[PDB]
Amino acid sequence: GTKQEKTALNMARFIRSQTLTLLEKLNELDADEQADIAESLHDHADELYRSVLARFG
Amino acid sequence: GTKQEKTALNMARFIRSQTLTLLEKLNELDADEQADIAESLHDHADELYRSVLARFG
Repeated sequence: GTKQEKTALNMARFIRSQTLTLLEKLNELDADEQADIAESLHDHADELYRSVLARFG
Repeated sequence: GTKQEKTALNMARFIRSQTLTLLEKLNELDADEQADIAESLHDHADELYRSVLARFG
């Protein structure tokens, strides 16, 4: 239903910003492999959020 | 330093469990494309956490 849909969109939005923050922390730490993986994680978090927005936005 | 490293590990652990929860919600909603993407997101969140654990664990 629309409230469950909105929970899921918000959580996708949230997760996308968390992964950006994690990217930033791993770059601040100069942890090169982990940063590269986190950067990919964030790109995928962004893909998920746009797709969830598209359907339930 | 070790406390910054531990912040980053915890946040990776957190993000991994959030993405599993998001996967579960999108499957509960029967939103097939978004679920497939979330499933991939979670696999990547798990890759990040293991790699961060490996380095800073």
